[PDB]
Amino acid sequence: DNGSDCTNINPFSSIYSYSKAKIQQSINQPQGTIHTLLNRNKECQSLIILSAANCSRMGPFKSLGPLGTSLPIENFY
Amino acid sequence: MRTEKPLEELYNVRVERNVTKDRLMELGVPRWSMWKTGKCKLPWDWHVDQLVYIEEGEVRVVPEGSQRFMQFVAGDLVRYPKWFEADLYFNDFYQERYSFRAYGD
Amino acid sequence: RQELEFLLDEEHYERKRNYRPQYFAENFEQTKQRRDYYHYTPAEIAPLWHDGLKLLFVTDGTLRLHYYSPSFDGVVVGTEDVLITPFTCDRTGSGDAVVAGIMRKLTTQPEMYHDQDVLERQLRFAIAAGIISQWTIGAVRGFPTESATQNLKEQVYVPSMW
Amino acid sequence: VFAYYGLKTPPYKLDALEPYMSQKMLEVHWGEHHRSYVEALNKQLEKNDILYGCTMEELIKVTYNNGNPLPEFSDAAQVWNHDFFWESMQPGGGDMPKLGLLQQIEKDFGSFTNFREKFTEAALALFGSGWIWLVLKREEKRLAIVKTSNAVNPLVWNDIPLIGLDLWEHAYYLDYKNDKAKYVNVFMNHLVSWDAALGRMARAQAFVNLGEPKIPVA
Amino acid sequence: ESEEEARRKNWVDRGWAPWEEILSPEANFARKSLNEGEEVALQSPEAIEAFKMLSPNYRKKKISDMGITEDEYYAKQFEIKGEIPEPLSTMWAGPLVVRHVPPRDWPPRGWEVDKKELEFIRETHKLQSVRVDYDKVEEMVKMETDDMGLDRYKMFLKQYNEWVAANKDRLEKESYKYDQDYYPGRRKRGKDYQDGMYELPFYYPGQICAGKVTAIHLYQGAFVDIGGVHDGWVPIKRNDWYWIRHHIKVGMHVIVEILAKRDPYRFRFPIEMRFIDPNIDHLIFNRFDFAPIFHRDEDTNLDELRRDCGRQPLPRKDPGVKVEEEPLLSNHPYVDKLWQIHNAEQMILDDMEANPVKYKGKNLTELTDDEDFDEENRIEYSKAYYKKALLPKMITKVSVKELDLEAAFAERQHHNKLRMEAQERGEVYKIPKLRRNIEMDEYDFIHWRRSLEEREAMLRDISCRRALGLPLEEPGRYVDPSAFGKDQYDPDSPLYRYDYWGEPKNSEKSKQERMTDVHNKSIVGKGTVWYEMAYEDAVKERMQ
Ligand SMILES: [Fe+3]
Repeated sequence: DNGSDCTNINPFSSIYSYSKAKIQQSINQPQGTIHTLLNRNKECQSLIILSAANCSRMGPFKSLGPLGTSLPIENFY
Repeated sequence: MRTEKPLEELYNVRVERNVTKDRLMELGVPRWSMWKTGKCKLPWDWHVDQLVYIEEGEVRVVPEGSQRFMQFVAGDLVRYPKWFEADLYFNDFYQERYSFRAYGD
Repeated sequence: RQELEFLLDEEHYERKRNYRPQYFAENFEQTKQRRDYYHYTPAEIAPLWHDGLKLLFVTDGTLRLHYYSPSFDGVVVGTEDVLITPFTCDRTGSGDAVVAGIMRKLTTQPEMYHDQDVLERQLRFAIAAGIISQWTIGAVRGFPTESATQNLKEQVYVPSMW
Repeated sequence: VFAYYGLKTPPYKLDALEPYMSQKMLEVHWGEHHRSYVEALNKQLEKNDILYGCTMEELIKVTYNNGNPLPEFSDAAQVWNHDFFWESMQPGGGDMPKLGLLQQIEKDFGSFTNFREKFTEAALALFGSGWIWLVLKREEKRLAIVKTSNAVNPLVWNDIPLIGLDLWEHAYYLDYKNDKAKYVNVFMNHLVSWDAALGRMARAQAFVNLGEPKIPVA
Repeated sequence: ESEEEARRKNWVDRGWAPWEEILSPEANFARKSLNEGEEVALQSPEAIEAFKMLSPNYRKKKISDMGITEDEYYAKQFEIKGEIPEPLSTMWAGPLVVRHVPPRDWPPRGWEVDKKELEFIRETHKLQSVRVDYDKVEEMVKMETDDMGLDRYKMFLKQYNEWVAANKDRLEKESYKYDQDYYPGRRKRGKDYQDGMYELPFYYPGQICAGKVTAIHLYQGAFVDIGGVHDGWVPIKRNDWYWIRHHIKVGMHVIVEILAKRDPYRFRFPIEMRFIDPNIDHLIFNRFDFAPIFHRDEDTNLDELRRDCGRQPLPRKDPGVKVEEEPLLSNHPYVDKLWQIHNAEQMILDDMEANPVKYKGKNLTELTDDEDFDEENRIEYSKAYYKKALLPKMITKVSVKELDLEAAFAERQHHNKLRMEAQERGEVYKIPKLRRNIEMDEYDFIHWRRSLEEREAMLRDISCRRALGLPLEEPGRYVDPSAFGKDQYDPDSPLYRYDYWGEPKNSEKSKQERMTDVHNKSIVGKGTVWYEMAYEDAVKERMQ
């Protein structure tokens, strides 16, 4: 009767290969940056999901590269 | 992803393919134990190392909660790590030569 | 709208209406997560234009009426308040009233071709007619009159609109 | 083929510590014991190219593998370990710490005499070969004295080391046959380097802040 | 506690910071007017000033009274109050002597090059162990060029140039496929990509690089452009930007040191660096414990993600049992698969012996029982079986393709011929064992020997690890004995279950009655049991 166990699909069958495309990219997740709480560190730590619905952007508002690697120094003192 | 991170090194399962017999007799492969099984499923949790020298068939190892497996042809020497939780899926006749080794050789 | 998308491209617009910004909201109005009333640019309708064409209407249906002329574009806003009468709540004929209102205003007002404000003030009439035509079971049974549509236009919009 | 292929000669000469550690003994420890380690580390890195392109501090942690060390962990750890040791000793002697390190020792271990007592106790309490370390814990922001196994270094627990001693016998057998407490006392009295420890603590202060913030009045 | 102590605590743990909070005039008047009272005359000077500043002409006259431009007032609105720190100075320790060394991890996974060139390139790693005396450096300064030896480095460059021209399009396609929106730290694409940018393999931890600050995030940190396709990240948390913002500004040319390089697929910021020229190591108190990662849709197993990123394992409940103080395992997985086919072969042989008409006319070597056998439909479960009680049932479609009836036929035809003559001899014959049972016993024996060898190795492994100071159990998995908590506990003492109150030992449901009924029906009599022993003891007494 239990059918929710999709993970029990034999990898040798074509159904396992078809499930990769049948199951689209999961978007049920809140899709945001996980922002931890420093104040809630002592108690049960909670999480704030910052996403596009909480942040906005203000449009108008109106050489370079590696030099080298330091060599070891003889006079470590 | 174009995976350049295989499960043989993600999980520390060192596999030597097409091993030469001189190193085998140097380790002591023929003077080991035996294990035979057909088509079965063996959930096993490791407590020590295990040098498996497969002899006859094929074994597909599936770690816990994973959907990708690693395949071992009949000519490989596999070293299963400690604290490994997997599900060995067998399909046909299988024989091996194992020797559990503690910390050190 | 569905016909225009089916003619131009269906999957393209279906993917555009599901852009899903992940880091920030660029337009500063996508944070509210409202419906997508996409105004098609005049370059997207270019493969459908010709010399003899005078006006075009996208007609989302009692909500938005995108009008395209060879000199200007625009959009009018609607109401869609069919939930005020749940027991009748029949929208069998709604585009017919809009087309009738557009034809009436075109036959009466000749300035709708070379003016943008007049065009909006006249399309609000068709919008009001289509809104009234959804509160009666049956298309021929619930077609409104001119006085009722003008009353709805004066009661919904602000005096500066009409 | 080989990275880290260098004995990394100590800052001082092999005869700089002659009154306390004979020039022969140093020659053996550095010349033979250490050199060998490097050679084997190069031979092991030639085989595995994935672990070749990794820094020392990262190679040690990736070869420790959280309790189940890879076959090349012991060797690389030793090479690093030895390097730290040579530099953890200076020509002349070490009398007392300086401005910052002495204050931190007084704050953590109470006093410098208690610190020396605990260091000697931890050095003599170790059994077998191993190393003793004076490290700086990140999450705790304090100095601690940890004793480890044969080749394990405090880099496996994300702790910055400052001073280390080799308790492996190879180090002391030639001049101090079996008086290991003597060897410790000599290393703590006339062979400890506090300038190097202070410099390493200054370097570590870029990763762990030892101080109090400036709180505005608002 | 005291106000000062409280503010200190907040700064240390919660992260309070007295920000500017730029306000409107209408609000400034509200904040500076509600302090006096209500419908009362405004006596404070700042309240009267805020009341007068509610008129636009008053503000446009006051801005001209002090002689400030229209933009000057708007710039002065967004001004940082409080004590401003002193301008920091750059005190260089000593000469900087460097040397261009190719990265140790230059060849990516999947790119094959000639071995001799890679050997000559890697040869330079040996020369890095030599020491240089910094003080005498000035003495050996040579201004004449065209004498420097950089063949190795040049060789690296040659290889690099090839690799970028080989894989630029592939990297750009992957960036467009896996990354949707651009963010500081991702691959520069589209109009932001100019030819000549150093790609990610070029860099390596330990290199000092000069760049400019192009982004400043409150929660993440600063972002420095080092002239490459991927930006650099300096971790600065939320609360430190109250003092660091006076020393780090967008567009400032800074000198940084790369300390780690990571994979851009998993990690958000592949290059993390520290500041050298604007040394601010005395103002960073909050730090990142683990590098940020991407929780994508492809990774479904959390263990693979944990092993790829390098974080601790997922904690589990702490088992009270010991791995050494527990019995062995003596059950082989093939036992069931061999038992079922053995019973099937026995039943088929019995059915063929019962009805010889069906067995006649067909060769016993090959018997085609069913030609519609399917491996996919071999497992059939039907819960409709209610012959004795409502319970589920399963059906197994055994295939006769692998049934070894060859030896079974001979064994049965040899055993029945002897049991019949034993019955005729006035004796009862009980067959001790069969070949299939012997094979199952051999499988059980080899599995038991495997388990015995495993525990024999474990008994030595525990000892040595304990002796040398190594963890016996994986650190980070069984750390919490019962920190995970508040679960209903069956036990009464936790109070998650009832305990007698005023002698309330009564228990809801838990009817022993239903059980009593099945016992009572069969054996109602409350007689005293005479013989009582286990089934194994019964077999022992029977065989004895
Ligand atoms: Fe040593």
